[PDB]
Amino acid sequence: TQQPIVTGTSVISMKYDNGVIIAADNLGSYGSLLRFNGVERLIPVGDNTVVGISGDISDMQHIERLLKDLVTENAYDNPLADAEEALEPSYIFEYLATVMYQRRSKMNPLWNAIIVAGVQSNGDQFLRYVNLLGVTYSSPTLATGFGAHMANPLLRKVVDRESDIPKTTVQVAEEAIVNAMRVLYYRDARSSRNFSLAIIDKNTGLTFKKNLQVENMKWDFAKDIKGYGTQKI
Amino acid sequence: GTGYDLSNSVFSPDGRNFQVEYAVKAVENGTTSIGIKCNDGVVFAVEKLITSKLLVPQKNVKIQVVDRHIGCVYSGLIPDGRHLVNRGREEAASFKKLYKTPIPIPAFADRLGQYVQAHTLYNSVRPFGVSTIFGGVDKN
Repeated sequence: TQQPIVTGTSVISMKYDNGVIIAADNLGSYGSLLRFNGVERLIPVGDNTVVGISGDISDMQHIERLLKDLVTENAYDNPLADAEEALEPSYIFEYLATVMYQRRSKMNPLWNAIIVAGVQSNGDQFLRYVNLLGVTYSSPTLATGFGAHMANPLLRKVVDRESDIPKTTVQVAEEAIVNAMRVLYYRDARSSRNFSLAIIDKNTGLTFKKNLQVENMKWDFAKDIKGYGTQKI
Repeated sequence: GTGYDLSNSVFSPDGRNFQVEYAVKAVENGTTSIGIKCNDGVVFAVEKLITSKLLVPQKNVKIQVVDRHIGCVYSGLIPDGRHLVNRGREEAASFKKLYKTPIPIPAFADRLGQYVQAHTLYNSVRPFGVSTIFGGVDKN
């Protein structure tokens, strides 16, 4: 049994016609203190998988080391490590899901909420969730922590069910992700303006975007608001 | 008298370990393998005796990788060579876990050296029937 110290907020993700998009901000909060601002919370495994981790940062760094060891272990005595026997998004998730459930069963959990985003070898989109309890689920849109309450309602307006996926392009999907990051910056007190975005497509491959900022913010209406009820000036 | 060559850890009258020398005979019987150090790296090469046309070409890989920067090739008892690489892979992973940086080649060389030397100290274990050529690129 432990308690989270340095933490990372929401990880948001959705799937479109050709692949998946995942995003997370660069903040490492120390309680109410916004301590660290250079924290990458999206971990790319190979060129077909990106792992987005929220929660305890020290546990995230442990998982990050486990993923790097998984790549090293897979290449051992494997001539097709970059071809047929390469690490699939499904292999990477199932391993993490096993570790997460084993740790909670030993009453010493990894304090994290993890979303594995990627494209399978046959071209199928992969998007699955796993938390500190070992609870796993799949949905067209997935979001951790605060994003589950705010980003999901916005992302489900684009892809409500499975049939909406082939109708959604990369441009529309990314627009919904960037918009959701702005809304999270509006209402989440543990969120940063700076964030990273990763696109895994079955055609263009992996596109990792760094140092993205929340733009086009509405604040002008604040000048017209004065007092809390009866005050006029 | 005689019988000094029956047990592993036993010193002969002339200060020799015959069981180790007998393991060298298993290496000399084995396939030829080489290693060439160049200006900024190393090159490993090995012979692969085709026993019959039934052997699938380019499949029975002999050269092995330790970590992501070390290459290993050996001559003699192939299963013994694989056992040594497995130990080296565990030894390299232990170094990276504690020190963050990938294991230096001279550091990795001693780790295999101490492990092989250990198999010459007891009569309950057999010496390795392999001579391993290995190396790679590190900090310097």
